[PDB]
Amino acid sequence: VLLTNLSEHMPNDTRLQTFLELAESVLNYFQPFLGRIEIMGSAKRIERVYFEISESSRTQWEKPQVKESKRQFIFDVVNEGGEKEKMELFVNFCEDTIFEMQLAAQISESSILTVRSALFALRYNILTLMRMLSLKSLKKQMKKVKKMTVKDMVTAFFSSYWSIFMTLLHFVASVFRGFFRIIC
Amino acid sequence: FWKKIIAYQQKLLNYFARNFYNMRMLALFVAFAINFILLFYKVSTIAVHYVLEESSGYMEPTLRILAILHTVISFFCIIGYYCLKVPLVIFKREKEVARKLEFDGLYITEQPSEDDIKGQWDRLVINTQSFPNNYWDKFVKRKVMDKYGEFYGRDRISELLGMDKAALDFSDAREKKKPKKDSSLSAVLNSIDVKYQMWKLGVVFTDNSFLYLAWYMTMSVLGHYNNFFFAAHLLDIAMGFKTLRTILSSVTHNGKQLVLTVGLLAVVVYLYTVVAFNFFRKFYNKSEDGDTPDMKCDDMLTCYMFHMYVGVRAGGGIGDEIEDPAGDEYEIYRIIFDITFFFFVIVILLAIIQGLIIDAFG
Amino acid sequence: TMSVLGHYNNFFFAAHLLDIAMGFKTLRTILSSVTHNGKQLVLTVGLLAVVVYLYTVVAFNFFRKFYNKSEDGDTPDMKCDDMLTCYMFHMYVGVRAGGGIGDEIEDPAGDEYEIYRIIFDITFFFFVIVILLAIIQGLIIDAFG
Amino acid sequence: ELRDQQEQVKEDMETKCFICGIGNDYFDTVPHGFETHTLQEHNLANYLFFLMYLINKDETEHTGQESYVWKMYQERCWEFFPAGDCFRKQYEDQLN
Amino acid sequence: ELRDQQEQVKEDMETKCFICGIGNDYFDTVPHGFETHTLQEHNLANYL
Ligand SMILES: Nc1ncnc2c1ncn2[C@@H]1O[C@H](COP(=O)(O)OP(=O)(O)OP(=O)(O)O)[C@@H](O)[C@H]1O
Ligand SMILES: Nc1ncnc2c1ncn2[C@@H]1O[C@H](COP(=O)(O)OP(=O)(O)OP(=O)(O)O)[C@@H](O)[C@H]1O
Ligand SMILES: [Zn+2]
Ligand SMILES: [Zn+2]
Repeated sequence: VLLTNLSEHMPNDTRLQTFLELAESVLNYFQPFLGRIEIMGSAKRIERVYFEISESSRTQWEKPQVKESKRQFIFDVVNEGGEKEKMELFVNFCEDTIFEMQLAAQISESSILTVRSALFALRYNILTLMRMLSLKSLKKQMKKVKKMTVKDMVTAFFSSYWSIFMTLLHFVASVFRGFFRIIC
Repeated sequence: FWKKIIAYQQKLLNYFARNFYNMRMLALFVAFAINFILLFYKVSTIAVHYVLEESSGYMEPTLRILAILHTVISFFCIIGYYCLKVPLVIFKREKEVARKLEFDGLYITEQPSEDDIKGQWDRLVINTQSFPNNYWDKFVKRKVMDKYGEFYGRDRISELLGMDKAALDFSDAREKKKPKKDSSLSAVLNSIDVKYQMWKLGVVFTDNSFLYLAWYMTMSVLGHYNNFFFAAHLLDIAMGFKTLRTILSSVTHNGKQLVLTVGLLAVVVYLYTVVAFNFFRKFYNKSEDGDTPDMKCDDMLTCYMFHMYVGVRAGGGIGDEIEDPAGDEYEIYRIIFDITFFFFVIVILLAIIQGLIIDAFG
Repeated sequence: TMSVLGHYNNFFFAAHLLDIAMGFKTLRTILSSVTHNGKQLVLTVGLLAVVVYLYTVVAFNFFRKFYNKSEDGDTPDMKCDDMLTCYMFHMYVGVRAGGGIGDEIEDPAGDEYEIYRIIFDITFFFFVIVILLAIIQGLIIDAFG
Repeated sequence: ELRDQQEQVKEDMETKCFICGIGNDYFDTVPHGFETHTLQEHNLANYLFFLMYLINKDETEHTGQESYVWKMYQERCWEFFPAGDCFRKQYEDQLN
Repeated sequence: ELRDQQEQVKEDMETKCFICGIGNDYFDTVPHGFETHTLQEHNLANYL
C-alpha cells in the first residue's frame, strides 16, 4: 500500500520505478487485496484511499446472485432513479449486499460419454479410410496408370472424394447408433 | 510423371475451387427445374404407381437427365468446398491451437475440459511433424519450448510437441545424408503424414458446412430412388439468397423466446384441460349421432390433445367447438372459462409471437 | 387511353380511380408503408409458396385419403390425387383458412397416421397462418417506424 | 419499451462513470482511460468493499480519512463521493 | 411515437436548462451544479 501510494502520487520518478521493478512480486501478490477509491477529502481536494479487500468478500461479491442483484440495481437506478437520490440508493444497495454476503459467508462451512463415443467413431472410421490408402499394395493401380490417361485420373480424383463422403456417412451412422445405445 | 500428374491434379483442384459458387447456384436452379417438373405428377391405380403425365411426352427423360445432373453437381459442389473452404477452416483451427498452446498452455499448464470435442481432438495435431501446415507461424513449437521448457522439463515438452532433439543435434554436427528421388511411390507413402491427415479429416468431418453439403448430396442420391426427395433441396434457398436471410433472421433472432412462448402456451392449455376434465366433461361430446357418443374429454391425454389441436386453431377458442352452455348450472363458470381461454391463448400469446417478430425486425 | 375506352365500355372509367395514389399526398404515406418493404413482401410470399409446396409434397405422399371434398359418397372429389391439384387446393384453401389445412381436410381420429397428421396440421397452422403472416405484419409496421 | 430501457442502461454505463458522472471522452485522452478509471479509480465494487471494511473495522482504529468518511456516513451526508471531479482532473497539469 | 415524445421531453429537461439552454455538462463542473442552477438561478417557476 505504501509503495502504491508513492508510485501513484509520484508518477514520473525513475528512482521509485526501480523499486517497483524490485517489488513486482509482492505487489502482484497483494494486487487482488488492494482496494482503491477516491473521495473529496476534508481539505476540499480529491483524495485517494487505500484499504484491504478480503478474499471471502471478493468471492461473495463474485457469486452470481450478487451479480444479478447488481444488474437489477443498476437497471433501476438508470431507468427510474434521479441524481439527488442516486448516492443514497447506492449506499442502501451496498448495505443490503454487504449483509447478504456476510450471511452467505457465515452459512458456508469450512455428455462426457457422448463426446467419447463421437471421438471413438471418428478415430475408427477415419482409420478405416486410412487403411485403404496405406495398404501399400497400390501397385495394382499403378499398373493401369503407368500411361497417363485424363479420364482415368479424373475418375480416381472423383473416387477419392466419393470415398471421403462414404466414410462421413459411416461416421454419421456410427454416431447415431452410439447415441441410441447411450440413451437406451 | 509424378510431376505432371500432380500438376493436372492441381489444375482440377483450382478449377473446382474457382467454380464452387457457380455450381452451388446451378444446383439450386436444377432443383427448381426438377420440382417444377414434379408439379405435374399423378397417382394411378393393388399398389399405386406414381406416374408423370405430360402432353408433349418429353419431360420424363428430362426428369432423369436433370436428376443425374443434380447429383453430379452436388458431388462437384462437395469437391469445390473441399478445395476452397477447407483450407481456411484448417488455417483457423491451427491458429487457435497454436495460440492456446503458446499463450494459454492448454496442454502444459491446464488440460481440455474433457467434454470439449474439438479440444480433445486437437491433441492429435500437436505431435505431428506437419503442424502449422497452413498457419504461417512455423516457430510455434520453438516458442512454446522457450516459454515452458525449463519449468516443465525440456525433454517432456519435446515429447509433448513431437520435436526430436537427437536428430537436430546430429544434423547440426557432422551429418551424412543421401537424397532420395520423389518419384518413388514408397518414398511418397512414407513422406505423407498419416496422423496429421487423420486430424484434418476429423476437423473436416466435424465441420458444419461440410456436413450440410454431405446431407445435400445424400438427398440428391435418394432422389433417384424417389424423385420427391428432390423437394428437400428447396430448403437451400435460405442459403442461396441473402435477402431471404433478413426475413429469416426476423424469426431466428428471437427463436429461444419463440420456443418458450410455445412452451408457456402448452402449459396454459394443460391447465385449461385440467379444469375442463375436472368440471366440464359433459360439454365435450363431438358426435352428431346420439347412439354413439364421441366424448373428447373422458381421458386426460385425449382432452389435452383436443384442446391443443382444435381450440388453439379455432378463431374464438375452445367454445367454438364445445357445445352451448345455456340453461346449465355451470353456465357462468363455463362462460368465464371460454372468455379467458379466448383472451389469454388466442389474443395475448399469439400477440406475444407477433410482437417478438416485429421486435426482431426493429 | 383508358378514358377513350370508357366510351366503348363505361366500366373502364373505374381504372381512373387508381389515380388517387398520385392525387393525394397523405395516401402516399400509407402506400409507402407498403412499398418501402415491397421486395421483402414479395420474397415472403415466395417463401410461403415454397413452404406450402413442401406441405403439399408431404400430403400427396402420405395423406391422400383425407382430401375427399364430396359429401355424396357416390362421386368422390379427391383434391390431392394430382400434384398440381393438391398444390392449388393447399395454396387456395388452407392459407385462407383460419386454422390451416386441417379446417378443411377430414378428421384424423381413429387412424394409424393420426399423430403424424396432427403434427402436420399444427405445424402448418404455426408456420403458415401464424409466423409468415406475422412477418408481413411486421414488415408493414417496420416500414412505418 | 423494455428493449429501449435495456439499451439506455447499456449506453449510460458505457458512456459515463457511475460515481462521478464524467463522460468517457475526457478519460479517453489516455488509451484505455475510461476503462482504467471505471475499473481502478472509481469502481463501485471498490466503494462497496470500502464500506464493508469501514463497518467491520474498529472505530478506535480508524485513520483520519476513515474517521471522516465514517462520520459522514453516520450522518448520511454523501458529499465525500466525488461528483464531477476526479484525481486525474484535479492534478491534470501535474499528472499530464 | 407517443413514448418517444415523452422520452425526448424527459431527455431535454434533464440535459439542458429551460431558460438559457446551456447543457448540464458545463454546470456539473461544480457538484450538483445543474440542479442548483435549474432550481435556484434559472427556475421557470421563479420567472412566473
Ligand atoms: N463506477 C463504475 N464502476 C464500474 N464499472 C463502471 C463504472 N462506471 C461505468 N462503468 C462501466 O460499466 C461496465 C461494467 O459493466 P457492469 O457494471 O454491468 O458489470 P460487468 O463487469 O460487465 O459484469 P459481469 O461480470 O456479469 O460481466 C464497464 O463498461 C465500465 O466501464
Ligand atoms: N429552468 C428550469 N426550471 C426548472 N427545472 C428545470 C429547468 N431547466 C431544466 N430543469 C429540469 O427539469 C426537471 C424538473 O422537472 P419538471 O419541470 O418536469 O417538474 P418536477 O419538479 O419534476 O415536478 P413534480 O413536482 O410534479 O415532481 C429537473 O430535472 C430540472 O433539472
Ligand atoms: Zn468516475
Ligand atoms: Zn439556465
